[PDB]
Amino acid sequence: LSDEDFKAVFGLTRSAFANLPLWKQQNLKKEKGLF
Repeated sequence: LSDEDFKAVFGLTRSAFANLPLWKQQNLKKEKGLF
């Protein structure tokens, strides 16, 4: 996934996503249905 597309899906770019707590990342993954 391109960073822009990732930001489209999750709201944040991969780097900023990885910066987040793992439970929050997982929550986001499950929220958008994209792991």
